Amino acid sequence: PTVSVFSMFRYSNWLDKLYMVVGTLAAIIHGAGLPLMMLVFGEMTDIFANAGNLEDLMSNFMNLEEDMTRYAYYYSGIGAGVLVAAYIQVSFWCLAAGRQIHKIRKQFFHAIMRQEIGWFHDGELNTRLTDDVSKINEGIGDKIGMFFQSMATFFTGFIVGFTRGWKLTLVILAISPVLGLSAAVWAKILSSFTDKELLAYAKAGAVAEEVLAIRTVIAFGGQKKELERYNKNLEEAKRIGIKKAITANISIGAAFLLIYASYALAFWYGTTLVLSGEYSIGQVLTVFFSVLIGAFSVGQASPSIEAFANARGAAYEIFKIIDNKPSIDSWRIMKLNLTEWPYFVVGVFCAIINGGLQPAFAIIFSKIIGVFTRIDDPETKRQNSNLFSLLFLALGIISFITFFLQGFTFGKAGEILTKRLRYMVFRSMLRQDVSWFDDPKNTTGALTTRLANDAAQVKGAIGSRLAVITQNIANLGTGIIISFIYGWQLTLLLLAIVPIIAIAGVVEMKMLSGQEGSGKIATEAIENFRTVVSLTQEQKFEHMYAQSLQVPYRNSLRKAHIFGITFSFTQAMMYFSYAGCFRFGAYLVAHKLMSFEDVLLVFSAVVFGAMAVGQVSSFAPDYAKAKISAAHIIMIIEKTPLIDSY
Amino acid sequence: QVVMTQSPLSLPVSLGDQASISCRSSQSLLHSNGNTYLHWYLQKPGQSPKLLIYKVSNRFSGVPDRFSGSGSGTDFTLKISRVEAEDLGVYFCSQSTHIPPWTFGGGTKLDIKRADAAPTVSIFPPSGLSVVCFLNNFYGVLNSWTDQDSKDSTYSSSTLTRHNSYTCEATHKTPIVKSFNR
Amino acid sequence: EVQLQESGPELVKTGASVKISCKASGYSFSNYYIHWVKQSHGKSLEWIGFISCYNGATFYNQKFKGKATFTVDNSSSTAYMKFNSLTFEDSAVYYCARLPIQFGNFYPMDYWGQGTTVTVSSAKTTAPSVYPLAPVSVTLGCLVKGYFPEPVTLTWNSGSLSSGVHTFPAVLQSDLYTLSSSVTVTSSTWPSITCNVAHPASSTKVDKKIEPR
Ligand SMILES: COc1cc2c(cc1OC)CN(CCc1ccc(NC(=O)c3cccc4c(=O)c5cccc(OC)c5[nH]c34)cc1)CC2
Ligand SMILES: COc1cc2c(cc1OC)CN(CCc1ccc(NC(=O)c3cccc4c(=O)c5cccc(OC)c5[nH]c34)cc1)CC2
Ligand SMILES: COc1cc2c(cc1OC)CN(CCc1ccc(NC(=O)c3cccc4c(=O)c5cccc(OC)c5[nH]c34)cc1)CC2
Ligand SMILES: CC(C)CCC[C@@H](C)[C@H]1CC[C@H]2[C@@H]3CC=C4C[C@@H](O)CC[C@]4(C)[C@H]3CC[C@]12C
Ligand SMILES: CC(C)CCC[C@@H](C)[C@H]1CC[C@H]2[C@@H]3CC=C4C[C@@H](O)CC[C@]4(C)[C@H]3CC[C@]12C
Ligand SMILES: CC(C)CCC[C@@H](C)[C@H]1CC[C@H]2[C@@H]3CC=C4C[C@@H](O)CC[C@]4(C)[C@H]3CC[C@]12C
Ligand SMILES: CC(C)CCC[C@@H](C)[C@H]1CC[C@H]2[C@@H]3CC=C4C[C@@H](O)CC[C@]4(C)[C@H]3CC[C@]12C
Ligand SMILES: CC(C)CCC[C@@H](C)[C@H]1CC[C@H]2[C@@H]3CC=C4C[C@@H](O)CC[C@]4(C)[C@H]3CC[C@]12C
Ligand SMILES: CC(C)CCC[C@@H](C)[C@H]1CC[C@H]2[C@@H]3CC=C4C[C@@H](O)CC[C@]4(C)[C@H]3CC[C@]12C
Ligand SMILES: CC(C)CCC[C@@H](C)[C@H]1CC[C@H]2[C@@H]3CC=C4C[C@@H](O)CC[C@]4(C)[C@H]3CC[C@]12C
Ligand SMILES: CC(C)CCC[C@@H](C)[C@H]1CC[C@H]2[C@@H]3CC=C4C[C@@H](O)CC[C@]4(C)[C@H]3CC[C@]12C
Ligand SMILES: CC(C)CCC[C@@H](C)[C@H]1CC[C@H]2[C@@H]3CC=C4C[C@@H](O)CC[C@]4(C)[C@H]3CC[C@]12C
Ligand SMILES: CC(C)CCC[C@@H](C)[C@H]1CC[C@H]2[C@@H]3CC=C4C[C@@H](O)CC[C@]4(C)[C@H]3CC[C@]12C
Ligand SMILES: CC(C)CCC[C@@H](C)[C@H]1CC[C@H]2[C@@H]3CC=C4C[C@@H](O)CC[C@]4(C)[C@H]3CC[C@]12C
Ligand SMILES: CC(C)CCC[C@@H](C)[C@H]1CC[C@H]2[C@@H]3CC=C4C[C@@H](O)CC[C@]4(C)[C@H]3CC[C@]12C
Repeated sequence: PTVSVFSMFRYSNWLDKLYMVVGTLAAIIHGAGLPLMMLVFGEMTDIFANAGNLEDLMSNFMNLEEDMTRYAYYYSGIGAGVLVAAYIQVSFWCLAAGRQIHKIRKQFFHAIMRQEIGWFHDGELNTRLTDDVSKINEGIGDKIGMFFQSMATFFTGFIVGFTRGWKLTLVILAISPVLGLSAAVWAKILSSFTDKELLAYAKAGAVAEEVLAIRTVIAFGGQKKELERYNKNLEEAKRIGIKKAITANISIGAAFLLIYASYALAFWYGTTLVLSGEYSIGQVLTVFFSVLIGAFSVGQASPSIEAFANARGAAYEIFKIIDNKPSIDSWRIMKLNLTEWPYFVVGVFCAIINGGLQPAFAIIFSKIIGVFTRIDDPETKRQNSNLFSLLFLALGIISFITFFLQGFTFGKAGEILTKRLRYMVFRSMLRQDVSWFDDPKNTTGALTTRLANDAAQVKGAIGSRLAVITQNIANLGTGIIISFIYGWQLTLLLLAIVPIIAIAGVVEMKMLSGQEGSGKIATEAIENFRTVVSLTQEQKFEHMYAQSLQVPYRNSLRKAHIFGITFSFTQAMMYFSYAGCFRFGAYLVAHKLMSFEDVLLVFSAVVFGAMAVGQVSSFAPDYAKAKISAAHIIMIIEKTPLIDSY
Repeated sequence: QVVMTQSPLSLPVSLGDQASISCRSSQSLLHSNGNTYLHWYLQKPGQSPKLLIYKVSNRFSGVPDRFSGSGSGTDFTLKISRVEAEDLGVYFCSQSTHIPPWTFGGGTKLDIKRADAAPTVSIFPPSGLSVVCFLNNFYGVLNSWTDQDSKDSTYSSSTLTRHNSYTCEATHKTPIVKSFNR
Repeated sequence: EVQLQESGPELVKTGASVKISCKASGYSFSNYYIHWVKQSHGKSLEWIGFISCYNGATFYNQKFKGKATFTVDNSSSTAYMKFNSLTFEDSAVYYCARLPIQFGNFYPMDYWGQGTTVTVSSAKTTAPSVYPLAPVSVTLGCLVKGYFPEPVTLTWNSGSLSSGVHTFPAVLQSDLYTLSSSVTVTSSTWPSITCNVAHPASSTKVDKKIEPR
């Protein structure tokens, strides 16, 4: 039961329609920016490789800087265009969604107060008002821009690949389906991770809220019975969580292995074509990166369709309600997990190995490209390219294994800790007294949210923090050390933008993820609707609601522009990094202080190392909130009652 | 600046037989990477030189197993097992180890071996002074030489442009002298 | 099917300039150097230099630096070699070869051009002088002297006497070419024949009958 496609934008005026049109135009322009950048990257790589080959030939760089000024200009132009287009897209789609959602909220409350007493259906109506409109917002908001941007990226990358090298383009097309499928599964797992963590506990949460809602339990003395009833559903939730920690991690590890195996295959075939003289290494780079990023994006834009369908489903009931025409017309924390040190040891080892996978990839990639920036025997070049393709495949296998192992070990330790903490907290609460239960800071809702959230958040201050820190160290620290060994001037230059690249990764992950007052008036009106319709305060309550929506409306309209500008700037910084790094690299290669191999190594190990650091740190939970919840859990566990009933 | 010396400037061969062309370099052609970059090309009159062998012994794609390459250091050899009619030409070697100056061999033309012969030397007084000498069919001076004829595979003139005694010595490797008075 | 097609033979004047071409087909043009080689008559091949078909970077042999210029047109995928202030010692056959950029000097010159003949001479067009030659089997022959330029299509009896003929190649004799021809016929046919020389460049046709001395 969904509304029509062109019926969900019924509350969009001419300004919202213009916003949506210009937003999808800017989204297409923004999506068509990465394949163009890969084209420019391939041309620049060809320049560097030809200069290096000629220098190695005439042994016994005079135009390199002049040629690289032009490509720095191209990089900067694409970066400024991406800045403008991404800002326009994000801001315009956010504005259109916000205005339509404001109108929908107002109309929905107006119609809710307009219903009849026989109509007034439950709780249910309140949850509808606070959740279905958020569903519509998520569906008609930035996700449409995401879908159009990724469609543009896919089509532009494949067009660039087919116009640059159709043989390699077809070879990577043959694996594009599994790449898009893995990207879609990855995005779905990331989008439905917290909802499944709630679904796993939804069974035990009912037993908790029923027992805590408690004097009967204390009187009849069934504390042990209710404790075992809770512990059974806790076992079930722990089993479901362990199954998820297995499945999600093995799927994402398979995705990583597929990415690296695509690297291996595509580079093996591309080196074959280059050694045969048909392709150049820059052409291979352009084709490979364009087609691969397009195939990944076309699968990355799969949750947008699900969000749109959920928006249609959620808007169906709201539109039916608002179209109803009634008859009448009115150390201390880590010790908690100390028994899981066998899991933590394996987790830390696998996190070290997983973090070290990015510098290893930088080394292998730089070496396989530097094979073609120098002259050598054909057989030697072929053997080196084969060895580096096999090394790419080994990187993929190690990535799969260690990613799955780290994820599973840390998730199992977290599930064990969560079950244990929930059990001890429920036991200590059942051991407490009615004098403790009467304390209005110990409300039933507060206790249930302590059991549901705080116990599940303590693991964020131990396993999650440890894994994130270990991975980010083993990645970026080793990358920076190797970059200082190989090219210290380029490393010193790129260290100035390392924080901005990490912040760009964080902001982009938050952007893909999608991360009071008016609710009070609404719930009071819905609860006391009999008295409201008796005193005929429908219009006055509508007025109070509309005035309580004003500050959130203005905050949303401002946050639209703020997040648009910050996202656009963080995106354009990734484009400007190319220009800066490779201009300085052209200088250093022309002045014989470094080679293009080392330039590529420093680039891949520093810029993309920081990007991966940001992408990983986007998954780290709030450490302060985790420690506060751990303190809460610990005090409730160690609380001893006065009138002991145990 | 390696000077490549091809040992036989001309090599008379016969159909269905083995031919060997030698190449000597003034310097060791072995590279630091353990490879020797000596290549053998065949050049036919009016056509592009065709690559036969590269890196001493490796046969180029399409070259029949008739051609083989051997040797090392400063001594290399190209061998043709059964000289066919499509093998007559100029075989020249080329080194690629020591560059910038790519250097090539002098070349080796494959003549067709037949029985020995003697020229039919004749003279002609002028008919401007110019005495000509026609030395046909053999196996101010100006000389010309015809190529190996396709029928009998034999070579065939001199021109000089006073004294009455005007002779012409034909000191062939098999002398003959013809005289004439005005 | 890799092909390097070169321009036709060109006869130029001394001190002038001329540009020969090498058009590539059947492969990726921008992935190779085009090397130029010079072959004089009775001499081994000599490397002039190379050009990069990707950007146009040149390298010249120190002997030819200044008197030769390499250029490339990537649109038509052709290479050009231009001379400057030509001289007699420049008359030779010039070949173009391709070399993979990835393996410089670690890989042979796999494909060559068919060659461009460049004849440098300051002399102008001249009329061939035909001179019979008879003795004092019978051997006869008419010699062509002092003609320019190539060629002259000498023939015996307008083709009806094609057996026993030996037309030696023309040789330069002080800026003018000289050619000879021989014919050996049984003692019964002579003095009981006529040689025809045709110089198309000067549009001359001379028929001469051999007479006994
Ligand atoms: C919203 O979903 C999830 C949320 C959380 C977790 C897993 C989820 O989904 C599976 C793990 N928790 C426990 C802490 C924790 C341990 C280890 C990691 N290290 C990883 O490498 C990782 C692990 C899971 C997923 C991903 C990615 O998707 C991912 C995407 C792009 C790039 C990446 O790195 C370069 C990525 N790296 C990871 C992260 C975090 C925290 C919260
Ligand atoms: C070594 O070479 C390479 C290596 C790699 C790549 C390319 C390479 O070479 C070109 C590409 N990387 C690519 C990583 C990679 C994968 C997938 C994504 N999607 C999302 O985050 C995502 C998409 C859609 C919807 C959502 C959500 O609703 C959502 C909701 C909550 C939380 C989330 O998350 C924290 C969410 N997230 C998403 C991003 C990044 C992998 C490594
Ligand atoms: C202007 O540049 C960029 C702009 C943007 C992104 C990436 C850019 O740069 C490639 C990410 N987009 C979002 C989709 C997206 C996500 C992640 C990726 N992961 C990788 O590509 C990647 C991952 C890990 C290691 C490496 C390397 O060691 C590496 C070395 C050399 C060259 C590379 O790539 C040309 C490399 N790549 C990577 C790509 C695409 C938003 C904007
Ligand atoms: C890069 C280029 C193409 C972007 C062009 C965007 C243009 C068409 C947009 C951007 C912001 C828009 C304005 C935003 C707000 C208002 C106020 C409203 O009461 C009248 C329309 C008006 C004044 C809009 C007119 C159109 C507008 C100026
Ligand atoms: C919203 C807009 C940007 C979408 C249109 C994308 C345009 C700008 C893209 C898509 C395909 C691209 C072309 C793909 C391949 C080539 C061949 C290359 O040798 C020169 C650039 C050129 C000719 C590209 C120019 C830019 C291009 C035409
Ligand atoms: C968002 C975009 C459109 C902003 C403007 C970017 C412009 C300046 C960029 C984008 C793509 C670029 C082209 C990409 C590739 C090539 C091929 C190369 O052999 C010559 C330069 C050329 C032709 C570039 C010229 C500059 C270019 C057109
Ligand atoms: C249907 C699934 C299994 C494959 C889909 C992609 C197919 C159609 C693609 C992928 C790889 C492609 C091949 C890649 C390379 C070559 C060599 C070329 O000289 C002729 C075409 C040929 C032989 C291609 C034919 C089409 C091809 C087989
Ligand atoms: C099963 C799915 C996921 C992947 C399928 C990949 C297939 C289509 C790939 C993997 C290996 C590829 C082959 C690798 C090498 C060559 C040799 C080349 O001269 C022609 C193309 C050819 C023959 C490729 C054709 C396409 C190929 C068979
Ligand atoms: C892209 C996904 C779907 C499949 C990738 C796996 C296949 C196609 C790839 C991955 C690694 C590749 C191998 C890497 C190295 C070598 C050694 C070389 O001496 C021969 C080819 C060979 C043996 C490659 C064959 C193709 C290969 C096995
Ligand atoms: C895990 C953290 C702490 C350290 C990571 C170190 C990694 C990046 C280093 C350590 C040793 C390195 C290897 C050492 C030697 C070789 C052989 C060479 O022909 C290809 C690269 C390769 C295979 C290196 C790849 C990168 C490598 C594996
Ligand atoms: C060359 C050597 C010295 C480089 C060392 C880099 C170190 C200091 C960097 C690399 C990765 C970084 C971490 C990355 C992510 C996070 C999570 C965030 O919520 C708090 C900071 C924290 C924990 C960072 C602390 C500093 C850190 C550990
Ligand atoms: C993280 C940052 C702040 C660390 C400090 C270094 C920063 C400021 C960068 C910015 C500009 C850089 C300089 C730019 C150019 C040169 C000239 C070169 O021949 C040696 C390195 C040197 C001298 C660089 C040293 C590092 C440098 C000073
Ligand atoms: C010079 C060396 C140490 C590198 C510089 C340190 C960089 C990589 C560190 C220092 C502070 C770090 C940030 C600290 C806090 C956060 C907030 C978190 O929600 C996402 C990660 C993010 C945004 C971190 C990204 C990485 C970061 C910027
Ligand atoms: C203010 C926001 C939008 C951008 C901030 C960074 C800007 C100012 C930086 C990032 C990278 C920089 C470019 C890096 C390299 C070069 C090449 C040089 O030969 C001329 C300047 C030029 C082209 C720089 C211009 C300024 C630039 C574009
Ligand atoms: C501000 C940083 C973080 C990002 C942008 C860096 C830009 C502005 C830097 C990076 C490399 C730099 C170039 C490195 C070397 C030279 C050669 C010198 O003879 C003139 C300046 C010039 C041409 C620099 C200009 C500025 C430059 C392009």
